[PDB]
Amino acid sequence: TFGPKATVVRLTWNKSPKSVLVIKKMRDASLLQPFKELCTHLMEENMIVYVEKKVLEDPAIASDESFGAVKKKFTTFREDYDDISNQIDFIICLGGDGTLLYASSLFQGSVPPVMAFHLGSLGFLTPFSFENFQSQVTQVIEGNAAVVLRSRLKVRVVKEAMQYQVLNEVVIDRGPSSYLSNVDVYLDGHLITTVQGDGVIVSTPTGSTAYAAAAGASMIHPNVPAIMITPICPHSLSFRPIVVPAGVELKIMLSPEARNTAWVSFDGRKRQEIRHGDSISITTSTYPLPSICVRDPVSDWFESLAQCLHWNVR
Amino acid sequence: FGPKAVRLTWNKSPKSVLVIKKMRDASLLQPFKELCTHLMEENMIVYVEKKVLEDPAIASDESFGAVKKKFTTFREDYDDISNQIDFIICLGGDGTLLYASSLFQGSVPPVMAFHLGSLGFLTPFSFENFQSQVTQVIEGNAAVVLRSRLKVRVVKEAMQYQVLNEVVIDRGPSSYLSNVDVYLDGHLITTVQGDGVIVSTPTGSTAYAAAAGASMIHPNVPAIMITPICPHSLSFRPIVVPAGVELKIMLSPEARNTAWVSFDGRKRQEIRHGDSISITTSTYPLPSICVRDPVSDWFESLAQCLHWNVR
Amino acid sequence: TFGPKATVVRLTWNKSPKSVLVIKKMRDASLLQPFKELCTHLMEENMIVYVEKKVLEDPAIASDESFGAVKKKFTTFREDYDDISNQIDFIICLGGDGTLLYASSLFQGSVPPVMAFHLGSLGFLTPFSFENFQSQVTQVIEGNAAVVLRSRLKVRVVKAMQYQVLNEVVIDRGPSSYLSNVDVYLDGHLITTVQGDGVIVSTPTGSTAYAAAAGASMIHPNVPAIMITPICPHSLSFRPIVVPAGVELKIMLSPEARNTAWVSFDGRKRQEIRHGDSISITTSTYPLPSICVRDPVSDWFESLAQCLHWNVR
Amino acid sequence: TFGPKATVVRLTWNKSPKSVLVIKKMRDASLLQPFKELCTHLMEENMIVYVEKKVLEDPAIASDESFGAVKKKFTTFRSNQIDFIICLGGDGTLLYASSLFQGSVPPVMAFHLGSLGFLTPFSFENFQSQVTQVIEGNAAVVLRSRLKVRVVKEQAMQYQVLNEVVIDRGPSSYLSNVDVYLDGHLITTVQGDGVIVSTPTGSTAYAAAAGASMIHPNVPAIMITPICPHSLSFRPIVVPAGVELKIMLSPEARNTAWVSFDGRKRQEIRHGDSISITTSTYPLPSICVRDPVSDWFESLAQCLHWNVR
Ligand SMILES: NC(=O)c1ccc[n+]([C@@H]2O[C@H](COP(=O)([O-])OP(=O)(O)OC[C@H]3O[C@@H](n4cnc5c(N)ncnc54)[C@H](O)[C@@H]3O)[C@@H](O)[C@H]2O)c1
Ligand SMILES: NC(=O)c1ccc[n+]([C@@H]2O[C@H](COP(=O)([O-])OP(=O)(O)OC[C@H]3O[C@@H](n4cnc5c(N)ncnc54)[C@H](O)[C@@H]3O)[C@@H](O)[C@H]2O)c1
Ligand SMILES: NC(=O)c1ccc[n+]([C@@H]2O[C@H](COP(=O)([O-])OP(=O)(O)OC[C@H]3O[C@@H](n4cnc5c(N)ncnc54)[C@H](O)[C@@H]3O)[C@@H](O)[C@H]2O)c1
Ligand SMILES: NC(=O)c1ccc[n+]([C@@H]2O[C@H](COP(=O)([O-])OP(=O)(O)OC[C@H]3O[C@@H](n4cnc5c(N)ncnc54)[C@H](O)[C@@H]3O)[C@@H](O)[C@H]2O)c1
Repeated sequence: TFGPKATVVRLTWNKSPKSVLVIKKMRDASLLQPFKELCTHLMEENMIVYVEKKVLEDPAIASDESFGAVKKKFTTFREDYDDISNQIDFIICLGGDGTLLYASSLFQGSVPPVMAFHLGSLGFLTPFSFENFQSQVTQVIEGNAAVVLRSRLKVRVVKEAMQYQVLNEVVIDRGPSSYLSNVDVYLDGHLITTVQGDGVIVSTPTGSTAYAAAAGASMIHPNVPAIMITPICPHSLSFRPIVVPAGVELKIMLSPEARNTAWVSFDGRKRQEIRHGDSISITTSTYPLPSICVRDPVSDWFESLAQCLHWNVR
Repeated sequence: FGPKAVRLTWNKSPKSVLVIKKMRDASLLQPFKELCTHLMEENMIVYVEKKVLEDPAIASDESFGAVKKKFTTFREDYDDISNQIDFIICLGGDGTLLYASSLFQGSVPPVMAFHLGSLGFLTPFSFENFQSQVTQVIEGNAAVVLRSRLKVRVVKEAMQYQVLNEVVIDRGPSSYLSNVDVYLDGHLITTVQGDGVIVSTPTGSTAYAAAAGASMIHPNVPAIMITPICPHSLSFRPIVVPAGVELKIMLSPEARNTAWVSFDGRKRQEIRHGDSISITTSTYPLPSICVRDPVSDWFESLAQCLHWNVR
Repeated sequence: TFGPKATVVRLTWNKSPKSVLVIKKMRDASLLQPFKELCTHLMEENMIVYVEKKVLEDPAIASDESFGAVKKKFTTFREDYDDISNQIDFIICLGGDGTLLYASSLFQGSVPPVMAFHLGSLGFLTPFSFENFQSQVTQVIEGNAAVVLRSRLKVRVVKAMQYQVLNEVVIDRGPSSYLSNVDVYLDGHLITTVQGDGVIVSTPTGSTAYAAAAGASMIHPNVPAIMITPICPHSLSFRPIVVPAGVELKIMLSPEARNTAWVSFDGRKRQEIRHGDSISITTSTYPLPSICVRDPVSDWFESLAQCLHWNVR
Repeated sequence: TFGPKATVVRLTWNKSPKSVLVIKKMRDASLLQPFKELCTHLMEENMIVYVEKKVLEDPAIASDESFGAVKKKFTTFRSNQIDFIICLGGDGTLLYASSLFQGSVPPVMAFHLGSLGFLTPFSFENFQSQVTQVIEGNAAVVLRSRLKVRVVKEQAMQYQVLNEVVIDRGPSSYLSNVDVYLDGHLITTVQGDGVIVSTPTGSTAYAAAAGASMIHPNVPAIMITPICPHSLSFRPIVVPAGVELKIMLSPEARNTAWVSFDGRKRQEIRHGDSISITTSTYPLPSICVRDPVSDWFESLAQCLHWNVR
C-alpha cells in the first residue's frame, strides 16, 4: 500500500482519489502560471488540493486577485508540526528533480504516488510535459498508469537516532578540510575497506545517474534491488564502485587513526557532522517512492539517459 | 539441483561425484590422484573425463592404476554427462569452473572449486586439509552461492548456449570499427561503435567486463550487465538492466564487416546481417559452495586477485 | 624543411608551389564531383597535379568525356612501383581522417603540408569545408596560413622493417581468445608487463583516436609526448601514462607467454610478432604539417566539440 | 641559475655550497632523531645551516642539552641565501619548500622518514655518503615545472604552485559552475565540484584521484582535470605549457567558488574575480637517486601500486 487509498506494475486506486498535494519549486518565476492553471483545474472536479504554507505567502500569488478567488480552497499545511503522511492520495510535482527529492522528505513512511512535471530545463525523474496536462492528469486519476517502485535508503545516525529516508544517496565527505578523509565502511559487521579521499556516494539505483555517476559509477536501472558504493576521487588507482545486495547492513564510521571529522549529507540537505564516536547505519527502506511513468519504465529511463546525460550520442 | 541435491541440503547421501581436471597441466597430477584415492575409500562413485585417463603421465604409474579401474568414464562425444552427478569437484582454476558450466546445459549440481596454486576469483577452497572440507560438504553443512547464468540463442537466416561470465560480440581479423545494434524488450536502446560489448552476469562483473571499466557487482544481485570494449564515444557508460529483460543483438543495416560472438571465451561463431543473438537470464543457476559465506569470500577475492583498494 | 619547397608557426613557400597531390578516398561516390571540380580548378593556375593510378582507372572517371580533357594532364604515379618522394609541394586530401593517414603512408621521410578536406564526414583531422574552396586554396598557395606540426612515431620491427605512424601503433591479440602478455622497456628498463588485449602507444594526434576509446586523456598536438594506454587490462590500477618524446620504447613478448602477438600500424597491414621479435618505437624527425583554418587551439577544441562531443551540456 | 650558486641534466655548483636549509614536517615525533643527526653532521664540515624559527621553539628540542651546543649555530629565520635544501618528512614538506621560494628555487634533497612518499626518493640510511655526493656535485636533478597564478579581485596576488590549483566549492552543497578560457577563448564551462589544473608533478596528485593520467615530470604540459563532472564526456585534457588559462565564474552562476593552492590558504572568488594561470619560469630542481624515469616508475610502483600483478 502507498498512501491512504492508492495501492499496487500498474496503479490501482480502490477508492477514488480526492486529496492531491502540489509541490512548487519555491523561488521561481516560470512556475506561477502553470501552478495557477493546475490548481484551478484540479478544483473543477471537486478534489481537495494541498499547498505548502510558504507558497501562499509569496508576494506574486497574493497580489493577483483573479487567482485569489479559488486560492481560498487550499488545505494549507505549515510543515512545522503538520503530518500530511496520511492525508494525500497522490502528488503532482512541478519544477524538476529537486522537487521530487523534497517530496520524499515530507514522507518518511509510506508515500503516495507522484506525478513529476518538467517545466523548463531537463529532469531525469520528471517525465511529464506540461502540454495537454488535463488528459494526462485525468488518465492518472482514472487509474490507467504504470509506476516504478523506486527504492530508498533508511539511514540512522548514532551520536555518542535521527532516522532519515533518502532517495538518491547519502554522502559522507569532507567540508572545510583540505586533507584526505579516512572513513571505515563495514558490511554486515565486517570491515570491507577504508576509503581515503573526498568521500563515498553510497546510493540507490535511482541515484546511480546522480552524483554517483559523476564519480564514475555505472548506470543502474531502478528495477533492480541493489545498493551502490562509489568513492569521490579516491587516492587509489584500483577502487572502483561496487554493487551490493539490497538486503545487507551498511555501517560507516571514522577510523581510529584519522585526522579531522567527517560531514554527512542526505540528498544534498541536512548536512551535519560526524566525529570519532558517531556511526551511520544504512539499509534498504521498506517504503519505496512510486513515480508514475508516461509510457513504460525502461523506455523512460533510456530517453532520460539520452536527453539529460547524452548517453551514447553519435 | 542435481539428481538428489542459502544452505545446502542433500536429502539423499551423495554417491556420484565428478572431478574435473585442468588439461595440459603437471602440478595437478599428485593432488588429482590423492583426491581420487580419497573419494573412493568411502565407496563413493567418481567420474572423470575420458581424455584425462588417456594422458601418458597417468598411465605410466601402476600405483595409481589399481584404483584407477574404478573410474566411470565419459568421452563428451555420446557419453554426455546428465542428471547422474550430484556433486562436482573442480581442480585447476577459474577456467575449469567455466568448463563445468559448459558440460551441464540444464540443472547443475553444486560445485567445489580448488585453487591448486596461483589465484582464482571463483576458486575459494585451498587444497590443504581437503579431507575435512570434503567430508563436511558431503555431510551437508555448507552454504552456496546461486550464480546466475545467461541463456543465449543464435538465430541464423538455434544454438541454445548457457554462459557463466559473459557473451562477447567483437571483431575478428577486422581492424575497422564494429557497429552492432542492441534491442531491449524489442526497442532500440543503442548502437555501439567500437570493438564490441561484454553483456555479462554478476559473476562476470569481475571478468573481461571489469577490464573495460565495468563496476563490481556481487553475485547475489539479480541483474544483467552491458559494458563496451573501447567505444568511440566518451559518454557510453556501462549500464545495468533488470534480469527479467530480453536482449537482442544484431548487425545494423549500414554496417561494414561481420561480427564474431564468443561464449565464455570459447567456440567463436560469425554473425552476418541476417543473424540475431537473443540473451535472457537462465532458470538454471550455478551453485558454488563457499568456504564461510558469500560476502567475505567475494571481498577476499577482490582483495587478493584484483587488488581492490590496496593501501 | 618540409618537402622540396615548403618550409617554416607560419608556412613560408620560398619558391612558388607548382606540384600538388590530390588524394581521394578510393571507393566512394559523393567525392567524384568535388574531385573533378578541384582538379579542373587546380590546373587553371598552371599547377602540376598528381593522382594515384588506381583513381584514374575507376569506372566512373572515363565514362564522362567532359572530364576526359582533364585526365590527360595528370602526372600519374603507381603504388609500390614509383616513389613520388621529393616531387610534391603540398597535398590536398578528400574524404576524411583515414585519407590523411594514407597521406602519411606515402611519405616515410619529409612530407609536404596537407590541406585536408571533409566531404560528407565530420572528421577530426579534416578542418576545411569544401564550400568556397577557391579562396581557401588560393590563400594557402599565396602563403598566408598557419600550420600544426603533428609528430609521428618511427617504429622498427626486428625479426629490419621501418614504418612511420601518425595516430598509433597497436600491439594486441587477434584470433586468440586468451589474455596477451607483452613486456615494455623504456630506455632498456622493464617498466611494465601488460596482461590484456594490448597497448595503444600513440602520438598526441592519436590521443583522440583508438587511444581515447581505451580511456586515454585528450592530448593537444603541440605538446611533445608519447602516450602508453592499454586495451582492457586485467588490473584496475594500470592507468594510461605519458612519457617524454625523446625516449626509447621496446616491446616484446614475455618469455612465459602463451600465443603470439599482432602489430598494426595506423590500422593497416598487420604483422605477427613471436618470442624472438622486437618492436622499437621513437619519435620521428619528420612531422606531418597540417594546415589549419584559424589556429591549432581553436580548431582542436572545435573538433573535440563536434566529433567527440567533449563536455556537451 | 637555481639559487645563488647552484646551476645546471646534471648539477654543477661552480662555488662550493656553504648554506643549507633543513625543513622539518612540523610536529612529528619520529623526525627528532634524524633531524638532530643530520644537523650535527652538516655542521661538522663547517657548513652553515638554516632552520625555521618555530622548529627551535619546539618544547621537545631544548630539553635535550646534548643538542643545545649543536643548536647554538643555527642561522634561524622567523631568498638568495640558500645553496640547496634538505627536506625531511614526506611530500607535503616539499610543497612547503616551494612556498618559501616564490622565485628561483635551489636544488632540494628530499628524505622520506616514516613515510613512503612520491617526491621523496632518498632513504635516510647511509645519508652521510649521499649528502657528501650531493655536495661534491655528482648528482642528477629533474626540473619540475610550477604554475604561476595571479588572482585579480574587483588587488593582485601572485602565487607559485607545484602540484595544482583547485577551484572547487566550499560549504555549498550544489553544483559549481565555472568558465575556463584559454588564450582569451572560452573553451568550456564545468558543471560540478571543480577543476584540478595542474603540473606534470601534480599528475599523480589529486588530479590522478579524479581520473587524470600520469605524466612524467619531463613532459612540458598543463593538465585540466574535473572533479566528478556532471557529464559523461568531459575527459581530462592537456595543453601546451605556453598557453594562458583564465578561470572565472559564469554570469548565470549560483553560489561562489573557492580557490586553493597546493592544499593551502583558501580564497573566495566572486563574479568579479579572475584566476590567471601560466607556466612559471622558476622550476623546482629535485635531486634524484639514480635517474628520472626509473625513480618515477619506482614511485608509481610503490606509492600508487601502478600495474601490480
Ligand atoms: N557533482 C554533481 O553532479 C553533484 C553535486 C552535488 C549534488 N549532486 C546531486 O544533486 C542532488 C540534489 O538536488 P538539488 O537540490 O541540487 O536539485 P536540482 O534539481 O537542482 O539537482 C541538481 C542537478 O542534478 C540533477 N539530478 C538530480 N537528481 C538526479 C538524479 N537522480 N539523476 C540524475 N540527475 C539528477 C538535476 O537534474 C540537476 O541538473 C542530489 O541527488 C546530489 O547527488 C550532484
Ligand atoms: N581482458 C580480459 O580481462 C579478458 C580477456 C579475455 C578473456 N577474459 C576472460 O577469460 C575467461 C575465459 O576463460 P579461460 O579458461 O579461457 O581463461 P582463464 O580461466 O585462464 O582466466 C584468465 C584470467 O581471468 C581470470 N578470470 C576468469 N574468469 C573470471 C571471473 N569470472 N572473475 C574474475 N576473474 C576471472 C582468471 O583468474 C585468470 O586470471 C572469460 O571469463 C573471459 O571473460 C578476460
Ligand atoms: N575502437 C576505436 O575507436 C578504433 C578501433 C580501431 C581503429 N581505430 C582508429 O581507426 C584509424 C584507422 O584508420 P581508418 O582509415 O581505418 O579509419 P577511418 O578513416 O575509417 O575513420 C574511422 C573513425 O575514426 C576516426 N578517427 C580516425 N583517426 C582519428 C584521429 N586521429 N583522431 C580522432 N578520430 C580519428 C574518424 O573520424 C572516424 O570516426 C586509426 O586511427 C585507429 O586508431 C579506432
Ligand atoms: N583526494 C585526494 O587524493 C587529495 C585530496 C586533497 C589533496 N590532495 C593533495 O594533497 C596535497 C596537499 O599537501 P599536504 O600538505 O596535504 O601533503 P601530504 O603529504 O599530507 O599529502 C597527502 C597524500 O598525498 C600524497 N601526495 C602529495 N603530493 C603528491 C604527488 N605529487 N604525487 C603523489 N602523491 C602525492 C602524499 O604522499 C600523501 O600520501 C596536494 O598535492 C593535493 O593535490 C589529494
